[PDB]
Amino acid sequence: FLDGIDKAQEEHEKYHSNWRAMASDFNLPPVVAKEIVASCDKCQLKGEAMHGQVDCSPGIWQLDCTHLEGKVILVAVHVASGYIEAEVIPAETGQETAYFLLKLAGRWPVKTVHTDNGSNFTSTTVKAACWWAGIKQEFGIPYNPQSKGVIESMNKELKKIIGQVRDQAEHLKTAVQMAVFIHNFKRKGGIGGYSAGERIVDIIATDIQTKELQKQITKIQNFRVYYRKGPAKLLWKGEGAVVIQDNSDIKVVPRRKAKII
Amino acid sequence: LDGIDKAQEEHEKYHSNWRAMASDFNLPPVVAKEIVASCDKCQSPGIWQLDCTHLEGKVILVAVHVASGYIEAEVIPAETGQETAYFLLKLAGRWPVKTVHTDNGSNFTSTTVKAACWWAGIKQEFGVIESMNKELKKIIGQVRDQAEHLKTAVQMAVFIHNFKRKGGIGGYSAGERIVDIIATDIQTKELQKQITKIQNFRVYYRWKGPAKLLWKGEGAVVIQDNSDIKVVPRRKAKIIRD
Amino acid sequence: FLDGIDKAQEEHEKYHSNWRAMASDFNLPPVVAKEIVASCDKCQLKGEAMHGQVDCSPGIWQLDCTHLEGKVILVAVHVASGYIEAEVIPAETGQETAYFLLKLAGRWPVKTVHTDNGSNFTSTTVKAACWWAGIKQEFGIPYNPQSKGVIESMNKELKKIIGQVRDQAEHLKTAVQMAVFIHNFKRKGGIGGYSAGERIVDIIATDIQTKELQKQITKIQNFRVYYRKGPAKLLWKGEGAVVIQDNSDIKVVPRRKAKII
Amino acid sequence: LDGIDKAQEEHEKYHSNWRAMASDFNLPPVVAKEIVASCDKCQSPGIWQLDCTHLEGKVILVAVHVASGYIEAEVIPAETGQETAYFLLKLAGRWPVKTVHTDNGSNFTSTTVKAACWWAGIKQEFGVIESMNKELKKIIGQVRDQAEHLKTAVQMAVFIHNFKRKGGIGGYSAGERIVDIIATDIQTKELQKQITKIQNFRVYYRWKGPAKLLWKGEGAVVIQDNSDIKVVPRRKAKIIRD
Amino acid sequence: NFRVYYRDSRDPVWKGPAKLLWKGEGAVVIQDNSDIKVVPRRKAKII
Amino acid sequence: NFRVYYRDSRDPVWKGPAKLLWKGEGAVVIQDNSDIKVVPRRKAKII
Amino acid sequence: ELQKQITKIQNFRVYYRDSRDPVWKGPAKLLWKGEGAVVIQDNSDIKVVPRRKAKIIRDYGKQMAG
Amino acid sequence: ELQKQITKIQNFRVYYRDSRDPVWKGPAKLLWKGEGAVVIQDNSDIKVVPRRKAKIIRDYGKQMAG
DNA sequence: CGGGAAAATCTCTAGCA
DNA sequence: ACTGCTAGAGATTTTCCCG
DNA sequence: CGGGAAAATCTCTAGCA
DNA sequence: ACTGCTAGAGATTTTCCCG
Ligand SMILES: C[C@@H]1CCO[C@H]2Cn3cc(C(=O)NCc4ccc(F)cc4F)c(=O)c(O)c3C(=O)N12
Ligand SMILES: C[C@@H]1CCO[C@H]2Cn3cc(C(=O)NCc4ccc(F)cc4F)c(=O)c(O)c3C(=O)N12
Ligand SMILES: [Mg+2]
Ligand SMILES: [Mg+2]
Ligand SMILES: [Zn+2]
Ligand SMILES: [Zn+2]
Repeated sequence: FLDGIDKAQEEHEKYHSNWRAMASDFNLPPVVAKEIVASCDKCQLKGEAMHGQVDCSPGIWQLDCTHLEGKVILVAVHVASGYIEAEVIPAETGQETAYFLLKLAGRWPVKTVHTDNGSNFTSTTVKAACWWAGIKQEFGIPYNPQSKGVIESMNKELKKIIGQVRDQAEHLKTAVQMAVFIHNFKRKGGIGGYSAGERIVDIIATDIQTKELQKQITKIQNFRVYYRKGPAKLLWKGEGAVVIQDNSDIKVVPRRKAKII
Repeated sequence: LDGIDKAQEEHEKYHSNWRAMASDFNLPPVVAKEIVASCDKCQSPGIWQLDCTHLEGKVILVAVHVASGYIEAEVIPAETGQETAYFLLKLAGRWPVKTVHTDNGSNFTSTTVKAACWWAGIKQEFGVIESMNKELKKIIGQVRDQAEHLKTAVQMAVFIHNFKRKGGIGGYSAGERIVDIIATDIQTKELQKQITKIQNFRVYYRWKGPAKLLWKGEGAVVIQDNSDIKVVPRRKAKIIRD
Repeated sequence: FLDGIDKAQEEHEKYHSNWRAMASDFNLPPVVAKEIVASCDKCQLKGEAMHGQVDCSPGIWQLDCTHLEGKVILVAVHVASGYIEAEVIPAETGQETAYFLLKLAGRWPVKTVHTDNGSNFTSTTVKAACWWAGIKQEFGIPYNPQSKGVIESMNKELKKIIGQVRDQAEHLKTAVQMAVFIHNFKRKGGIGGYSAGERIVDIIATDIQTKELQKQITKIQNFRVYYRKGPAKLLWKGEGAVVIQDNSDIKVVPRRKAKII
Repeated sequence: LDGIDKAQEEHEKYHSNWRAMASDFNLPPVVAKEIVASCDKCQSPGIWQLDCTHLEGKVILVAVHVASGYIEAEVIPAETGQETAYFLLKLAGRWPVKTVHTDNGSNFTSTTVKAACWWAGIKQEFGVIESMNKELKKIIGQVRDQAEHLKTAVQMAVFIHNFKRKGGIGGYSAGERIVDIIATDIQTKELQKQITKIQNFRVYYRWKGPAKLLWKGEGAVVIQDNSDIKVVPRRKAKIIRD
Repeated sequence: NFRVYYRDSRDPVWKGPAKLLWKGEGAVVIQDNSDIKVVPRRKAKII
Repeated sequence: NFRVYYRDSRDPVWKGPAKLLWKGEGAVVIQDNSDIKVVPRRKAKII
Repeated sequence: ELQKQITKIQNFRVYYRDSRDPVWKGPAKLLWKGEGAVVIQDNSDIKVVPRRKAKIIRDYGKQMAG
Repeated sequence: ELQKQITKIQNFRVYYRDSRDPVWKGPAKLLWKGEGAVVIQDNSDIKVVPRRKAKIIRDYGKQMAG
């Protein structure tokens, strides 16, 4: 195919044909044509077609600012549950964001906050507030709103609800608080058929309960399991299978070839 | 199924509530609730207390969840009805508030607060509060130097009180206690919903007279009749709505 | 449920709860809660989640204008094949669009053109050109780019190719013509593993060939089929089934209960 | 499969090309092509003609596809190399142009046209053209009154010539004829590609000597050996690359 | 008869209810106040 | 070693090739000219 | 006479879509062509498809490769 | 003692996602919880899921409806 | 009838004012 | 009474190749 | 074991600077 | 070394109800 390879390369240096065109027109194997395309710097103009997945630990909160009727609304969401908080703030300053986050931390167990690189979220005042409250700040990839999709979606949802209750309030702060109330306690759905408040209560209570229960189980049930190795710690034996943890690797093995001491 | 009679014996002797019976004997909550409701020998989460604190010439509105002692306190620009209504609306949007107790002040009586409570479905009624309001002042005195403005110090004190102070029987914090209490109330509300849904049915078994349905399992039907709980096969019972 | 219905209606007039919330909180059947939500004018804020499908007859062309480096490019696409034409025009006027469409009609069998409501496409000159050339103009729903998705996508594609060949030309018109060449004859894919030019040639030739072949078949094969009715025209008998056309309704019937005369 | 010998008999007597044999006897095109290529007794779509026409003080560049007589004509502002190169690039992007014949004019010889042809892979060589160029002028005279400018009249005449004038053996139009011719050339190119791909293989059957592969079917393998075409079972033959 | 709630054209606010005059695959024709309009089925809800 | 071609941030023009320093699920860390950058895997291609 | 034309018209391939399925279905076998509808044979299933939703080709690459 | 706690921890429900599947998988059975990983039992299949991809609830509606 | 390799198909995303 | 699509990058499923 | 009806799940889209 | 999501509208698949 060598001569065909030279003709294909010369043709691609002019037209930048895709691999199918050069495979058809020069009798090339598909791998050769794909290699010719992949060696061209001018043809790499597309990324892989997939999305990532945001973290969903019970302590993760996503914060954003939205705008409505010339007013600024600072909105935080609990990723696990969909529970929201929202405040109409006079300006997008570090002081207001720091106050909002400090008040949020004193009402729920906030561990990390996920925000974009807006000037209010990256101020030294917000940094000091997070340091005092023991909150870890996570700005992801700059100018990548998808990394905050949850809060972004909540923005949409929040504004939608405001459009339904704006006539019941005389001021936008009242309508925002009404919308927060309605989203948190008057809309049911999701994993458990819950509202956001019910779901967040379930998430936090489950976290503490399971942590204490597993602490008790590990304190009482102490065993060493040998499979195929060293003294791996027993995690869960049952249903003809043993889940163990050998060298920071939680692995599942069949009940066979496993001795428990 | 096999533990129903054991559950009745346990309640007759030890008088255990339905949750303990359902945990120990593995019964559906409706059956244990009806067992404990059949003993004539036998027979709060949604209440908050509001108050105002004056410190350094500024007004702090403090709401205490009394079942847990959970404090939500905000510095407000003026002691007016609008600020109180806004604070109550925020509180109701954050937590399931059903009742608030106030000291019949001018701000707590205004029509704006009444309208906010009516919209949010909150009932208004005119030493936990004092104890928590004094502990909050103590913490504010401790952490005043760490902040410039009073509002930041108040929120820092609220954070410390809710999550950094621990005590009681189990050594939990106010936040932990309030999540436990609210979860228990959610369970209570779901059980009440299940009982209300089930109560509109009647069962004919073996046919005998009308009977009260308790549980509709996969291969069994637990009913009550003549103050006695019996489990019958699904095919042997007919359920109608009345 | 009547009392529960009044409580649910009163609660929804304030919070506008979704059907699940009112079903849970008022012991309502799901249909009753859904009816309560569906009777609220303030809750109808979402359309059905589907897309339409554009026409794909062999005579359909989609025309659009795109902009690049301050220049205007008028781009037409043949929907069936993906074959494109593109011209750099001095201005977005009715004269230029009419000239472009008249030249396109004289080179390919253009039957209908699908354009948006831009001022150049809705001018009286373009209307007169289409009337003379026997072209039917189809503006769809105003401000609905999806109805022209094909041409819109081609815009993207065209610009992409231009970005790969802009360094080989000194003027944008030359680069545009190079991009048209590359798209039409140097990119293979789609249904038949074709290029756009090969595919359009196949589409047009297949159209004429099948039309003449079916004309001959219908001229020679004349039969009347009675099924279950009147004298339905026979379309295709074979494989234990008969396709017929009774009263402008082409229907398939089993070979049983069908007599051919 | 059964019609191979009948195909050889038909070509020996009637001397039919491979397409007719493949249509009548249902053979893969490679087998019929090799049948017609084995008869030593036995043994255009991509060419265009360019010209310029001067009318009413303006220059019209006319390209004629001679296999069909298909006209593509545009009024150009000036008879320069840049305009000719732009016209050729448009033509090559619209149709599969491989050869253009020009009358060795100043514009057709310029380096810009040479560069455009080199980029587009067009070969340049220095009574169809005259006949079509006179018919175009006749149609322009007919339709001049229907338009104000000359370019619009020229495009109207091109439309009428390509799609509204019919003639020849089958009564087709120039557009119809050019699509048929280009489709036939696409078929020719695909058959050539298939033959080129297949020719790099050798087959051992029944083992006999090396043989030329023709077709690789689902349950048969058609090969040639000693100027005779035979079909052998897939399991009975081994194919290697040399 | 049907009720149609629609979003007409680059306007985020939803209108309705409107009478459904015609239904097709991908679009509908509505009469919202002596004003016949054509709306994509993506931007409409029929009850 | 790998070659990375990426679109960095609100810039339609693609850069590259860059050395891949780290690969994760949903993003990558690239060094394009003594300039360490983090790019979503939607905006990158690794060869 | 007729059988040859019928086989020829059955030699054409059809790609089509359904009213609510956005993906294109494979090369069905053409059985009948009309002004508005096309009758096709896809995987032992005889269907009637709108002409607006059908791309009818021959596929000259496959025709030359038996 | 231990068996009661193990049954209680198995009473919890887990919703999870895989590294490249955007849809949420149903309420698996919790078997073990750790700092970084969770061991679950979904449809006779024992899996290890990152803690970052797991929502662990109890579902109080189902607990009250046996 | 069966593994390894290759071809084919499925899934999914950006960009198109 | 009109209507999202298209080309490429991985990932997974199907087919082929010779035992 | 089986139709009709209802509940549950799947598919898919706009909007979020 | 970090990462689209969410709630609602149809459409289709599963389960339940009483013979
Ligand atoms: C100046 C700060 C810091 C740097 O970036 C800018 C610009 N920006 C743009 C969007 C935005 O594009 N929303 C539409 C959207 C698109 C896709 C998606 F997945 C999610 C979406 F919300 C925001 O929401 C947002 O907060 C910002 C912002 O805050 N800033
Ligand atoms: C003044 C004329 C007449 C009336 O409408 C305006 C505005 N407009 C907007 C886009 C546009 O939104 N492209 C992005 C896009 C979004 C979604 C999708 F499915 C396809 C897409 F291309 C166009 O392409 C376009 O030609 C126009 C236009 O021409 N006009
Ligand atoms: Mg945002
Ligand atoms: Mg456009
Ligand atoms: Zn290239
Ligand atoms: Zn409503």
